[PDB]
Amino acid sequence: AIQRTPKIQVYSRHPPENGKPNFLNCYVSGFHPSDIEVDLLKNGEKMGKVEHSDLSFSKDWSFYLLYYTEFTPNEKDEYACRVNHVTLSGPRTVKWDRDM
Amino acid sequence: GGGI
Amino acid sequence: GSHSLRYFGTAVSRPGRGEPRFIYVGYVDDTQFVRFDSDAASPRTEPRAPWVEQEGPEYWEEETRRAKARAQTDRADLRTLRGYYNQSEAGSHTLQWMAGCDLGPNGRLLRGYHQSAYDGKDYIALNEDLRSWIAADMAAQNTQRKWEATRYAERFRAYLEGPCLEWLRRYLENGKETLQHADPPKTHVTHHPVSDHEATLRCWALGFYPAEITLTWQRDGEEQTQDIEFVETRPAGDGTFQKWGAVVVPSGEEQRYTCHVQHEGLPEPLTLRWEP
Ligand code: NA
Ligand code: NA
Ligand code: NA
Ligand code: NA
Ligand code: NA
Repeated sequence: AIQRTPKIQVYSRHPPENGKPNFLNCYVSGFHPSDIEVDLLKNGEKMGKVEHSDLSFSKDWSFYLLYYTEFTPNEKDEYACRVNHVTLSGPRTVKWDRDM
Repeated sequence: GGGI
Repeated sequence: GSHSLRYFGTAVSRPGRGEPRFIYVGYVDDTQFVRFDSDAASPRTEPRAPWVEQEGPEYWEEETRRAKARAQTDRADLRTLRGYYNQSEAGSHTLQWMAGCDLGPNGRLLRGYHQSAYDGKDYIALNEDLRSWIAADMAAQNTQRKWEATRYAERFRAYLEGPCLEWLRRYLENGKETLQHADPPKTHVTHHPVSDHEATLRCWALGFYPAEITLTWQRDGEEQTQDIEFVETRPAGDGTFQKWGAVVVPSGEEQRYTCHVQHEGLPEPLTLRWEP
């Protein structure tokens, strides 16, 4: 067997503009086994209405999933992605950075 | 396959 | 182009809590078009791309039949594998498979695939010649002997040589307006000061399809391997992909640096720079 720690990227579908509706993405990839908990956070609070892709995997058999939800960025709100996985000791949180 |  | 039809499957045992979870997906090139998820009340193989929705009731009946037969066998296989490796009755295990065909620019079978993995490790794969198997260990060697005994390689090759390609051509035609359209990357370079004497140049490629892309940095025409970060190509969520590459440079020397992007949607390799 082999267990793999998820990679995590948080980003928007389109270049962000304050007041312009968009999609907030959390891409978890390269993990194994497949059970995983992914939350999108708005000012630290869990967002509802988060959907995700169907479970798939890459050539090394590690899984990837896209989690996404509608959002409208503004100058005041902070966004993050919080991930739990058997390989992780406690949740791992990655803050959204508008330049990445 | 039809059975591993 | 050189297109592909491929199916992927994940089966996860849940011992003591019922049946395994089976999640199967199908792709043409980098575009998903069907799924089957055993965790619905009456699970069905379902469309996930608009251009397959036109297939009639019989298609969906047969693909649901196929999915359920596959799940039946995956169930049995998870059982078998637990025995092969003398593993405990407790504890979840994962079986994965993948199979499909590549259509060659000459309209014939270019390559075939049929591979399986257990708990994240290669288990057994069809050789590139499509005539024989490659077994990772002594347990997979037992599978290999059974699949030779039922002449599975020849039977699966007939699927690859015929219907796999037939259906792939039909999908490519029905979705030609998206599947056969190479969406070029929209590209630009952003500039982010890191200190009073250094700054990060980040080169963006956005909205491209298919996923294959190259994006590199050069300084005075030489490939840059220091002071860099590249992110792996990632889905935008709309069917296209993103990638970026960043380099930390001395302030005032930005114009020595060029980003180089190559993609099926770009007639020439693209050379870009930061444009204040
Ligand atoms: Na989950
Ligand atoms: Na954990
Ligand atoms: Na092409
Ligand atoms: Na396209
Ligand atoms: Na090109």
